[PDB]
Amino acid sequence: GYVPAVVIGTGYGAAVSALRLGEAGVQTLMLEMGQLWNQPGPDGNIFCGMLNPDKRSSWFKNRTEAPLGSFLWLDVVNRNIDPYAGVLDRVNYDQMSVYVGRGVGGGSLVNGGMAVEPKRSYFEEILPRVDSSEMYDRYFPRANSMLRVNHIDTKWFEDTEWYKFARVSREQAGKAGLGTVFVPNVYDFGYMQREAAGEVPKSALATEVIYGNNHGKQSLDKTYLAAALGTGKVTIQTLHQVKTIRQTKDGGYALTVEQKDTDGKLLATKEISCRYLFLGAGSLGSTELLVRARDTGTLPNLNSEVGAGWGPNGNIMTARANHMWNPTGAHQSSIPALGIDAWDNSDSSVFAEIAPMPAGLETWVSLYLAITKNPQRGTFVYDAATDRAKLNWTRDQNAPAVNAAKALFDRINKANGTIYRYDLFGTQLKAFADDFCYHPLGGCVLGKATDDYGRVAGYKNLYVTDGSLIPGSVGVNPFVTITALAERNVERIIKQDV
Ligand SMILES: Cc1cc2nc3c(=O)[nH]c(=O)nc-3n(C[C@H](O)[C@H](O)[C@H](O)COP(=O)(O)OP(=O)(O)OC[C@H]3O[C@@H](n4c[nH+]c5c(N)ncnc54)[C@H](O)[C@@H]3O)c2cc1C
Repeated sequence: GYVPAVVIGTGYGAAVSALRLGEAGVQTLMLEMGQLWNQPGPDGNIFCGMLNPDKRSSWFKNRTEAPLGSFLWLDVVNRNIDPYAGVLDRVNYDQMSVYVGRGVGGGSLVNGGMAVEPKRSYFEEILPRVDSSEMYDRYFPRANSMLRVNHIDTKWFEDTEWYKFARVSREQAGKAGLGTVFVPNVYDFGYMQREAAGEVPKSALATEVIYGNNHGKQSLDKTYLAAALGTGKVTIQTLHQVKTIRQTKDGGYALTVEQKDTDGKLLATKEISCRYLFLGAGSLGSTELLVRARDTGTLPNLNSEVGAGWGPNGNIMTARANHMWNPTGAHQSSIPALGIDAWDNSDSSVFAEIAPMPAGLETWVSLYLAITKNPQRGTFVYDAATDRAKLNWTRDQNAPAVNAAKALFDRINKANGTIYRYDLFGTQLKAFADDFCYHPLGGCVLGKATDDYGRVAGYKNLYVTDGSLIPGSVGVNPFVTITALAERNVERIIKQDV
Protein backbone atom coordinates (compact mmCIF):
# COMPACT_ATOMS: atom_id res chain seq x y z
CA GLY A 1 0.00 0.00 0.00
CA TYR A 2 0.81 3.68 -0.53
CA VAL A 3 0.23 6.59 1.88
CA PRO A 4 1.23 10.18 1.02
CA ALA A 5 3.42 10.66 4.11
CA VAL A 6 4.95 8.09 6.41
CA VAL A 7 6.46 8.95 9.76
CA ILE A 8 8.71 6.34 11.38
CA GLY A 9 8.33 6.35 15.15
CA THR A 10 6.09 8.28 17.52
CA GLY A 11 8.47 10.27 19.73
CA TYR A 12 8.90 14.06 19.83
CA GLY A 13 10.16 14.69 16.30
CA ALA A 14 7.64 12.28 14.83
CA ALA A 15 4.67 13.59 16.82
CA VAL A 16 5.27 17.23 15.89
CA SER A 17 5.74 16.29 12.25
CA ALA A 18 2.56 14.20 12.06
CA LEU A 19 0.42 16.86 13.72
CA ARG A 20 1.49 19.55 11.29
CA LEU A 21 1.20 17.21 8.26
CA GLY A 22 -2.32 16.29 9.28
CA GLU A 23 -3.29 19.92 9.81
CA ALA A 24 -1.95 20.61 6.28
CA GLY A 25 -4.29 17.90 4.94
CA VAL A 26 -1.58 15.33 4.20
CA GLN A 27 -2.73 11.79 4.91
CA THR A 28 -0.03 10.38 7.18
CA LEU A 29 0.77 6.91 8.57
CA MET A 30 2.94 6.61 11.66
CA LEU A 31 4.73 3.29 12.17
CA GLU A 32 5.68 2.50 15.77
CA MET A 33 7.60 -0.64 16.74
CA GLY A 34 6.30 -0.61 20.32
CA GLN A 35 2.83 -0.79 21.78
CA LEU A 36 -0.03 1.64 22.27
CA TRP A 37 0.02 1.73 26.09
CA ASN A 38 -3.67 1.64 26.97
CA GLN A 39 -4.49 -1.86 28.28
CA PRO A 40 -4.80 -2.40 32.02
CA GLY A 41 -2.43 -5.11 33.07
CA PRO A 42 -2.52 -7.81 35.77
CA ASP A 43 -2.38 -5.20 38.61
CA GLY A 44 -5.11 -3.15 36.91
CA ASN A 45 -2.61 -0.50 35.83
CA ILE A 46 -1.15 0.15 32.35
CA PHE A 47 2.43 0.54 33.58
CA CYS A 48 4.47 -1.21 36.30
CA GLY A 49 6.03 0.93 39.06
CA MET A 50 9.68 0.93 40.03
CA LEU A 51 9.00 -1.18 43.15
CA ASN A 52 6.98 -3.80 41.20
CA PRO A 53 8.72 -4.26 37.83
CA ASP A 54 7.40 -7.00 35.55
CA LYS A 55 7.65 -7.77 31.83
CA ARG A 56 6.01 -4.40 31.03
CA SER A 57 9.16 -2.70 32.34
CA SER A 58 11.51 -4.03 29.68
CA TRP A 59 11.89 -4.33 25.91
CA PHE A 60 12.76 -8.01 25.31
CA LYS A 61 14.85 -8.78 28.37
CA ASN A 62 14.73 -11.89 30.53
CA ARG A 63 15.14 -10.15 33.90
CA THR A 64 14.07 -6.77 35.29
CA GLU A 65 16.75 -4.27 36.27
CA ALA A 66 16.94 -1.66 39.02
CA PRO A 67 16.85 2.04 38.12
CA LEU A 68 20.41 3.34 37.83
CA GLY A 69 21.57 4.50 41.24
CA SER A 70 19.18 2.22 43.13
CA PHE A 71 20.50 -1.35 42.73
CA LEU A 72 21.44 -1.50 46.43
CA TRP A 73 17.77 -1.10 47.43
CA LEU A 74 15.77 -2.26 44.39
CA ASP A 75 17.60 -5.42 43.32
CA VAL A 76 15.44 -7.18 45.92
CA VAL A 77 12.37 -6.55 43.75
CA ASN A 78 13.96 -7.81 40.49
CA ARG A 79 12.54 -10.92 38.88
CA ASN A 80 12.91 -13.08 35.83
CA ILE A 81 10.46 -12.12 33.11
CA ASP A 82 9.40 -13.28 29.68
CA PRO A 83 10.88 -11.27 26.80
CA TYR A 84 8.04 -8.92 25.92
CA ALA A 85 7.35 -5.63 24.12
CA GLY A 86 7.79 -3.58 27.33
CA VAL A 87 8.27 0.13 27.58
CA LEU A 88 11.95 0.78 28.43
CA ASP A 89 14.76 -0.51 26.22
CA ARG A 90 18.35 -0.62 27.50
CA VAL A 91 20.31 -0.77 24.24
CA ASN A 92 23.79 -2.15 24.86
CA TYR A 93 26.76 -1.14 22.74
CA ASP A 94 30.31 -2.15 23.47
CA GLN A 95 31.04 0.59 26.04
CA MET A 96 27.76 2.48 26.32
CA SER A 97 24.19 1.56 27.29
CA VAL A 98 21.52 3.87 25.88
CA TYR A 99 18.03 3.86 27.40
CA VAL A 100 15.09 4.61 25.11
CA GLY A 101 11.31 4.38 25.21
CA ARG A 102 9.37 1.88 23.09
CA GLY A 103 5.72 2.65 22.43
CA VAL A 104 3.29 5.22 21.10
CA GLY A 105 4.94 8.38 22.42
CA GLY A 106 8.52 7.11 22.50
CA GLY A 107 10.67 8.45 25.29
CA SER A 108 7.84 10.68 26.48
CA LEU A 109 6.43 7.53 28.10
CA VAL A 110 9.49 6.86 30.31
CA ASN A 111 11.17 10.23 30.80
CA GLY A 112 11.10 12.51 33.83
CA GLY A 113 9.05 15.16 32.09
CA MET A 114 11.71 17.88 32.53
CA ALA A 115 10.92 20.56 29.93
CA VAL A 116 13.85 22.93 29.65
CA GLU A 117 14.98 25.43 26.98
CA PRO A 118 18.73 25.50 26.30
CA LYS A 119 20.69 28.65 27.06
CA ARG A 120 20.42 30.82 23.95
CA SER A 121 24.13 31.49 23.78
CA TYR A 122 24.79 27.74 23.87
CA PHE A 123 22.16 27.09 21.18
CA GLU A 124 23.94 29.68 19.04
CA GLU A 125 27.26 27.92 19.63
CA ILE A 126 26.04 24.40 18.74
CA LEU A 127 23.82 25.37 15.75
CA PRO A 128 25.29 28.55 14.26
CA ARG A 129 23.44 28.11 10.94
CA VAL A 130 19.98 28.23 12.60
CA ASP A 131 18.15 31.49 13.20
CA SER A 132 18.07 31.73 16.94
CA SER A 133 15.54 34.57 17.00
CA GLU A 134 12.75 32.50 15.44
CA MET A 135 13.60 29.63 17.77
CA TYR A 136 13.34 31.74 20.93
CA ASP A 137 10.55 34.05 19.75
CA ARG A 138 8.31 31.50 18.07
CA TYR A 139 9.19 27.79 18.12
CA PHE A 140 10.26 27.32 21.76
CA PRO A 141 7.06 29.01 23.05
CA ARG A 142 4.96 26.97 20.62
CA ALA A 143 6.57 23.74 21.88
CA ASN A 144 6.13 24.64 25.55
CA SER A 145 2.45 25.37 25.08
CA MET A 146 1.64 22.27 23.00
CA LEU A 147 3.67 20.00 25.32
CA ARG A 148 1.60 21.27 28.28
CA VAL A 149 4.60 22.50 30.22
CA ASN A 150 3.70 23.74 33.71
CA HIS A 151 5.42 24.94 36.85
CA ILE A 152 5.44 23.64 40.43
CA ASP A 153 3.81 25.71 43.17
CA THR A 154 6.70 27.02 45.19
CA LYS A 155 4.87 27.06 48.53
CA TRP A 156 3.83 23.44 48.08
CA PHE A 157 7.34 22.52 47.02
CA GLU A 158 8.81 24.17 50.13
CA ASP A 159 6.41 22.44 52.51
CA THR A 160 5.95 18.92 51.14
CA GLU A 161 7.73 15.82 52.35
CA TRP A 162 7.88 14.63 48.75
CA TYR A 163 10.55 17.22 47.86
CA LYS A 164 12.70 17.10 50.99
CA PHE A 165 15.37 15.42 48.87
CA ALA A 166 15.50 18.46 46.60
CA ARG A 167 15.65 20.98 49.43
CA VAL A 168 18.57 19.07 51.02
CA SER A 169 20.64 19.32 47.88
CA ARG A 170 19.70 22.96 47.42
CA GLU A 171 21.03 23.72 50.93
CA GLN A 172 24.19 21.74 50.36
CA ALA A 173 24.84 23.35 46.99
CA GLY A 174 24.25 26.76 48.51
CA LYS A 175 27.09 26.26 51.01
CA ALA A 176 29.38 25.95 47.97
CA GLY A 177 28.08 29.14 46.38
CA LEU A 178 26.12 27.16 43.74
CA GLY A 179 22.58 27.91 42.65
CA THR A 180 19.53 25.88 41.79
CA VAL A 181 16.67 26.46 39.45
CA PHE A 182 13.13 25.16 39.24
CA VAL A 183 12.68 22.92 36.20
CA PRO A 184 9.34 23.09 34.33
CA ASN A 185 7.66 19.77 33.54
CA VAL A 186 4.90 18.07 31.57
CA TYR A 187 3.77 16.22 34.69
CA ASP A 188 0.71 18.11 35.99
CA PHE A 189 1.93 19.63 39.24
CA GLY A 190 -1.64 20.44 40.32
CA TYR A 191 -2.42 16.73 40.04
CA MET A 192 0.75 15.98 42.02
CA GLN A 193 -0.41 18.24 44.87
CA ARG A 194 -3.69 16.35 44.91
CA GLU A 195 -1.79 13.03 45.03
CA ALA A 196 0.00 14.23 48.19
CA ALA A 197 -3.40 15.17 49.67
CA GLY A 198 -4.76 11.66 49.08
CA GLU A 199 -7.32 12.99 46.60
CA VAL A 200 -6.35 11.24 43.34
CA PRO A 201 -4.50 8.03 42.40
CA LYS A 202 -0.77 8.40 42.93
CA SER A 203 1.81 8.02 40.21
CA ALA A 204 4.79 10.33 40.76
CA LEU A 205 4.15 9.85 44.50
CA ALA A 206 3.92 6.06 44.11
CA THR A 207 7.39 5.40 42.68
CA GLU A 208 6.43 5.53 39.01
CA VAL A 209 8.32 7.23 36.16
CA ILE A 210 10.86 5.17 34.19
CA TYR A 211 8.43 2.38 33.24
CA GLY A 212 5.64 4.88 32.61
CA ASN A 213 3.28 6.94 34.76
CA ASN A 214 -0.25 5.68 35.20
CA HIS A 215 -1.41 9.24 36.01
CA GLY A 216 -0.25 12.84 35.84
CA LYS A 217 2.42 12.82 33.12
CA GLN A 218 1.37 14.43 29.85
CA SER A 219 3.24 12.15 27.50
CA LEU A 220 2.95 12.73 23.75
CA ASP A 221 0.01 10.30 23.36
CA LYS A 222 -2.03 12.87 25.33
CA THR A 223 -0.62 15.99 23.66
CA TYR A 224 0.74 16.06 20.10
CA LEU A 225 -0.33 12.58 19.05
CA ALA A 226 -3.90 13.00 20.34
CA ALA A 227 -4.10 16.23 18.35
CA ALA A 228 -2.60 14.55 15.27
CA LEU A 229 -5.23 11.80 15.42
CA GLY A 230 -7.87 14.54 15.89
CA THR A 231 -7.03 16.01 12.46
CA GLY A 232 -8.64 13.02 10.76
CA LYS A 233 -5.53 12.68 8.55
CA VAL A 234 -3.21 10.62 10.77
CA THR A 235 -3.22 6.94 11.74
CA ILE A 236 -0.79 4.98 13.89
CA GLN A 237 0.13 1.32 13.39
CA THR A 238 1.84 -0.30 16.37
CA LEU A 239 4.18 -3.26 16.71
CA HIS A 240 5.34 -2.25 13.18
CA GLN A 241 9.10 -1.88 12.85
CA VAL A 242 10.63 -0.38 9.69
CA LYS A 243 13.64 -2.43 8.62
CA THR A 244 14.72 -1.02 5.25
CA ILE A 245 14.22 2.12 3.17
CA ARG A 246 14.75 2.45 -0.62
CA GLN A 247 13.98 5.08 -3.26
CA THR A 248 11.53 4.08 -5.90
CA LYS A 249 12.31 4.70 -9.55
CA ASP A 250 9.98 7.72 -9.59
CA GLY A 251 11.50 9.35 -6.52
CA GLY A 252 9.20 8.08 -3.75
CA TYR A 253 10.18 5.79 -0.87
CA ALA A 254 9.39 2.16 -0.10
CA LEU A 255 9.78 0.48 3.27
CA THR A 256 9.93 -3.09 4.48
CA VAL A 257 7.92 -3.23 7.70
CA GLU A 258 7.71 -6.13 10.15
CA GLN A 259 4.58 -6.63 12.22
CA LYS A 260 5.13 -8.56 15.44
CA ASP A 261 3.04 -9.57 18.42
CA THR A 262 3.95 -8.55 21.98
CA ASP A 263 6.00 -11.77 22.37
CA GLY A 264 8.14 -10.75 19.45
CA LYS A 265 6.78 -13.28 16.99
CA LEU A 266 6.83 -12.17 13.36
CA LEU A 267 3.27 -11.99 12.05
CA ALA A 268 3.86 -10.41 8.63
CA THR A 269 6.23 -8.38 6.54
CA LYS A 270 4.73 -5.62 4.45
CA GLU A 271 5.85 -3.16 1.87
CA ILE A 272 4.66 0.43 2.52
CA SER A 273 5.40 3.28 0.12
CA CYS A 274 5.01 7.03 0.24
CA ARG A 275 5.81 10.38 -1.32
CA TYR A 276 7.23 12.03 1.79
CA LEU A 277 9.21 10.03 4.37
CA PHE A 278 9.92 11.41 7.87
CA LEU A 279 12.29 9.61 10.26
CA GLY A 280 11.41 10.00 13.94
CA ALA A 281 12.95 6.76 15.18
CA GLY A 282 15.30 8.58 17.59
CA SER A 283 19.02 9.19 17.67
CA LEU A 284 19.59 5.44 17.62
CA GLY A 285 16.75 4.31 15.35
CA SER A 286 16.88 6.95 12.62
CA THR A 287 20.66 6.75 12.41
CA GLU A 288 20.60 2.95 12.18
CA LEU A 289 18.03 3.05 9.34
CA LEU A 290 20.14 5.46 7.31
CA VAL A 291 23.51 3.83 7.97
CA ARG A 292 21.93 0.49 6.97
CA ALA A 293 20.42 2.03 3.81
CA ARG A 294 23.73 3.59 2.76
CA ASP A 295 25.88 0.57 3.48
CA THR A 296 23.50 -2.06 1.99
CA GLY A 297 23.03 0.04 -1.15
CA THR A 298 19.33 0.98 -0.88
CA LEU A 299 20.06 4.73 -0.35
CA PRO A 300 23.48 4.86 -1.99
CA ASN A 301 23.62 8.64 -2.24
CA LEU A 302 23.67 9.23 1.51
CA ASN A 303 26.76 11.12 2.68
CA SER A 304 29.59 10.23 4.99
CA GLU A 305 28.15 12.29 7.86
CA VAL A 306 25.32 9.78 8.27
CA GLY A 307 26.30 7.92 11.46
CA ALA A 308 28.63 10.62 12.79
CA GLY A 309 28.54 13.14 15.55
CA TRP A 310 26.85 11.18 18.34
CA GLY A 311 27.15 12.18 21.98
CA PRO A 312 25.38 11.29 25.22
CA ASN A 313 24.51 14.91 26.14
CA GLY A 314 27.43 14.69 28.56
CA ASN A 315 25.35 12.44 30.84
CA ILE A 316 27.07 11.35 34.09
CA MET A 317 25.40 10.05 37.25
CA THR A 318 26.88 10.53 40.73
CA ALA A 319 25.80 10.53 44.33
CA ARG A 320 26.75 12.06 47.68
CA ALA A 321 26.32 10.66 51.17
CA ASN A 322 24.53 13.18 53.36
CA HIS A 323 25.22 13.88 57.00
CA MET A 324 22.94 11.98 59.29
CA TRP A 325 21.28 15.29 60.14
CA ASN A 326 20.27 15.78 56.49
CA PRO A 327 17.98 12.88 55.64
CA THR A 328 16.53 13.01 52.15
CA GLY A 329 13.26 11.29 53.05
CA ALA A 330 11.59 7.92 52.50
CA HIS A 331 8.95 9.68 50.32
CA GLN A 332 10.49 11.22 47.19
CA SER A 333 8.45 12.34 44.22
CA SER A 334 9.65 10.48 41.13
CA ILE A 335 9.55 13.71 39.08
CA PRO A 336 12.56 16.05 39.64
CA ALA A 337 11.75 19.67 40.38
CA LEU A 338 15.17 21.30 40.91
CA GLY A 339 18.51 21.40 39.17
CA ILE A 340 21.90 22.92 39.86
CA ASP A 341 22.73 25.32 37.03
CA ALA A 342 26.49 25.73 36.83
CA TRP A 343 26.49 25.98 33.03
CA ASP A 344 28.49 28.90 31.59
CA ASN A 345 29.29 27.34 28.19
CA SER A 346 32.84 26.56 29.23
CA ASP A 347 34.28 23.09 29.49
CA SER A 348 33.61 23.09 33.19
CA SER A 349 29.87 23.56 32.64
CA VAL A 350 27.44 21.37 34.54
CA PHE A 351 23.65 21.40 34.62
CA ALA A 352 22.57 18.74 37.17
CA GLU A 353 19.35 17.21 37.89
CA ILE A 354 18.65 16.63 41.57
CA ALA A 355 17.30 13.13 41.10
CA PRO A 356 14.86 11.39 43.40
CA MET A 357 15.44 7.92 44.60
CA PRO A 358 12.76 5.28 44.81
CA ALA A 359 13.85 3.13 47.79
CA GLY A 360 11.09 4.13 50.04
CA LEU A 361 13.29 4.15 53.12
CA GLU A 362 15.89 6.61 54.38
CA THR A 363 19.22 6.13 52.71
CA TRP A 364 20.79 9.59 53.14
CA VAL A 365 21.80 9.52 49.45
CA SER A 366 21.58 12.47 47.14
CA LEU A 367 21.61 11.41 43.46
CA TYR A 368 22.45 13.65 40.49
CA LEU A 369 22.28 13.35 36.70
CA ALA A 370 24.86 15.77 35.39
CA ILE A 371 24.74 17.24 31.88
CA THR A 372 28.22 18.37 30.77
CA LYS A 373 30.06 19.85 27.79
CA ASN A 374 32.40 17.15 26.43
CA PRO A 375 33.52 17.49 22.79
CA GLN A 376 34.04 13.74 22.27
CA ARG A 377 31.76 12.15 19.68
CA GLY A 378 31.05 8.62 18.53
CA THR A 379 30.08 7.11 15.21
CA PHE A 380 27.57 4.43 14.30
CA VAL A 381 29.46 1.92 12.07
CA TYR A 382 27.38 -0.58 10.05
CA ASP A 383 28.05 -4.22 10.70
CA ALA A 384 26.68 -6.06 7.69
CA ALA A 385 27.31 -9.40 9.37
CA THR A 386 24.71 -8.80 12.13
CA ASP A 387 22.77 -6.07 10.28
CA ARG A 388 23.28 -3.60 13.11
CA ALA A 389 24.73 -0.06 13.22
CA LYS A 390 27.17 -0.33 16.19
CA LEU A 391 28.07 2.80 18.16
CA ASN A 392 31.86 2.93 18.50
CA TRP A 393 32.02 5.08 21.65
CA THR A 394 34.61 4.20 24.28
CA ARG A 395 34.36 4.79 27.98
CA ASP A 396 37.51 6.89 28.01
CA GLN A 397 35.62 9.30 25.70
CA ASN A 398 33.54 10.24 28.78
CA ALA A 399 36.59 11.30 30.79
CA PRO A 400 35.99 15.02 30.13
CA ALA A 401 32.37 14.65 31.29
CA VAL A 402 33.45 12.82 34.46
CA ASN A 403 36.09 15.47 35.08
CA ALA A 404 33.55 18.33 34.84
CA ALA A 405 30.99 16.57 37.02
CA LYS A 406 33.63 15.65 39.57
CA ALA A 407 34.96 19.20 39.78
CA LEU A 408 31.49 20.55 40.53
CA PHE A 409 30.52 17.94 43.13
CA ASP A 410 33.98 18.12 44.72
CA ARG A 411 33.18 21.77 45.46
CA ILE A 412 29.95 20.69 47.15
CA ASN A 413 31.68 17.97 49.14
CA LYS A 414 34.46 20.36 50.23
CA ALA A 415 32.02 22.98 51.42
CA ASN A 416 29.97 20.40 53.42
CA GLY A 417 32.59 17.88 54.61
CA THR A 418 30.76 15.06 52.76
CA ILE A 419 31.98 12.27 50.54
CA TYR A 420 30.69 10.46 47.47
CA ARG A 421 28.98 7.14 47.47
CA TYR A 422 31.15 4.60 45.61
CA ASP A 423 28.88 1.54 45.73
CA LEU A 424 25.77 2.52 43.77
CA PHE A 425 26.86 1.39 40.29
CA GLY A 426 28.53 -2.01 40.96
CA THR A 427 30.82 -3.58 43.41
CA GLN A 428 34.00 -1.94 42.12
CA LEU A 429 34.52 1.54 43.73
CA LYS A 430 32.93 3.90 41.19
CA ALA A 431 31.47 7.27 42.12
CA PHE A 432 30.62 8.34 38.56
CA ALA A 433 28.48 6.27 36.17
CA ASP A 434 30.04 7.01 32.80
CA ASP A 435 28.64 4.34 30.43
CA PHE A 436 24.93 5.10 30.29
CA CYS A 437 22.90 7.63 28.37
CA TYR A 438 19.26 8.81 28.74
CA HIS A 439 19.72 11.67 26.24
CA PRO A 440 21.27 10.26 23.01
CA LEU A 441 21.95 13.10 20.57
CA GLY A 442 23.31 12.99 17.03
CA GLY A 443 24.04 10.49 14.30
CA CYS A 444 22.25 12.50 11.58
CA VAL A 445 23.36 15.96 12.51
CA LEU A 446 21.53 19.05 11.25
CA GLY A 447 23.62 20.68 8.53
CA LYS A 448 26.00 17.71 8.26
CA ALA A 449 23.91 14.68 7.28
CA THR A 450 20.97 16.94 6.41
CA ASP A 451 20.30 20.54 5.40
CA ASP A 452 19.34 23.08 8.08
CA TYR A 453 15.75 21.74 8.23
CA GLY A 454 16.52 18.00 8.41
CA ARG A 455 16.26 17.28 4.68
CA VAL A 456 18.58 14.30 4.18
CA ALA A 457 21.50 15.18 1.91
CA GLY A 458 21.40 13.40 -1.43
CA TYR A 459 17.60 12.91 -1.46
CA LYS A 460 14.38 14.84 -2.00
CA ASN A 461 11.28 14.37 0.22
CA LEU A 462 13.33 12.47 2.84
CA TYR A 463 13.51 14.02 6.29
CA VAL A 464 14.96 13.39 9.74
CA THR A 465 13.06 14.99 12.59
CA ASP A 466 14.42 13.87 15.93
CA GLY A 467 17.29 13.74 18.40
CA SER A 468 19.59 12.39 15.67
CA LEU A 469 19.69 16.00 14.36
CA ILE A 470 21.23 17.52 17.47
CA PRO A 471 25.05 17.83 17.61
CA GLY A 472 25.66 15.64 20.65
CA SER A 473 24.83 18.18 23.33
CA VAL A 474 22.26 20.79 24.30
CA GLY A 475 23.32 21.53 27.90
CA VAL A 476 19.85 20.74 29.34
CA ASN A 477 17.34 17.90 29.17
CA PRO A 478 16.69 17.67 25.42
CA PHE A 479 13.06 17.06 24.53
CA VAL A 480 11.96 20.73 24.40
CA THR A 481 14.77 21.41 21.91
CA ILE A 482 13.81 18.39 19.80
CA THR A 483 10.18 19.51 19.83
CA ALA A 484 10.92 23.16 18.94
CA LEU A 485 13.37 22.23 16.19
CA ALA A 486 10.76 19.83 14.78
CA GLU A 487 8.16 22.65 14.78
CA ARG A 488 10.59 24.84 12.82
CA ASN A 489 11.53 22.10 10.42
CA VAL A 490 8.17 20.63 9.51
CA GLU A 491 6.66 24.12 9.03
CA ARG A 492 9.37 24.98 6.48
CA ILE A 493 9.20 21.60 4.76
CA ILE A 494 5.44 21.80 4.34
CA LYS A 495 5.70 25.34 2.94
CA GLN A 496 8.56 24.65 0.48
CA ASP A 497 8.28 20.95 -0.38
CA VAL A 498 4.77 19.64 0.13
C1 LIG B 1 14.99 7.38 31.77
C2 LIG B 1 14.92 8.60 30.88
C3 LIG B 1 14.74 9.86 31.41
C4 LIG B 1 14.65 11.01 30.64
N1 LIG B 1 14.29 12.22 31.24
C5 LIG B 1 14.17 13.32 30.39
C6 LIG B 1 13.56 14.49 30.88
O1 LIG B 1 13.08 14.62 32.03
N2 LIG B 1 13.54 15.55 29.99
C7 LIG B 1 14.08 15.50 28.71
O2 LIG B 1 14.11 16.57 28.06
N3 LIG B 1 14.50 14.34 28.21
C8 LIG B 1 14.51 13.27 29.01
N4 LIG B 1 14.85 12.08 28.44
C9 LIG B 1 15.24 12.05 27.03
C10 LIG B 1 14.05 12.12 26.08
O3 LIG B 1 13.05 11.17 26.49
C11 LIG B 1 14.55 11.88 24.65
O4 LIG B 1 15.54 12.87 24.40
C12 LIG B 1 13.42 11.99 23.61
O5 LIG B 1 12.41 11.07 23.91
C13 LIG B 1 13.98 11.77 22.22
O6 LIG B 1 12.93 12.01 21.28
P1 LIG B 1 13.05 11.46 19.79
O7 LIG B 1 11.88 11.98 19.04
O8 LIG B 1 14.42 11.69 19.25
O9 LIG B 1 12.95 9.86 19.96
P2 LIG B 1 12.18 8.86 20.94
O10 LIG B 1 11.33 9.61 21.91
O11 LIG B 1 13.21 7.91 21.46
O12 LIG B 1 11.16 8.10 19.98
C14 LIG B 1 11.57 7.19 18.94
C15 LIG B 1 10.35 6.28 18.70
O13 LIG B 1 10.63 5.58 17.46
C16 LIG B 1 10.33 4.18 17.65
N5 LIG B 1 11.13 3.42 16.73
C17 LIG B 1 12.50 3.32 16.73
N6 LIG B 1 12.97 2.67 15.65
C18 LIG B 1 11.82 2.34 14.94
C19 LIG B 1 11.67 1.63 13.74
N7 LIG B 1 12.70 1.19 13.00
N8 LIG B 1 10.41 1.44 13.28
C20 LIG B 1 9.39 1.91 14.02
N9 LIG B 1 9.42 2.60 15.17
C21 LIG B 1 10.70 2.79 15.56
C22 LIG B 1 10.63 3.93 19.14
O14 LIG B 1 10.06 2.73 19.61
C23 LIG B 1 10.11 5.20 19.78
O15 LIG B 1 8.78 5.13 20.20
C24 LIG B 1 14.83 10.88 29.23
C25 LIG B 1 14.95 9.62 28.71
C26 LIG B 1 15.01 8.49 29.48
C27 LIG B 1 15.20 7.15 28.83
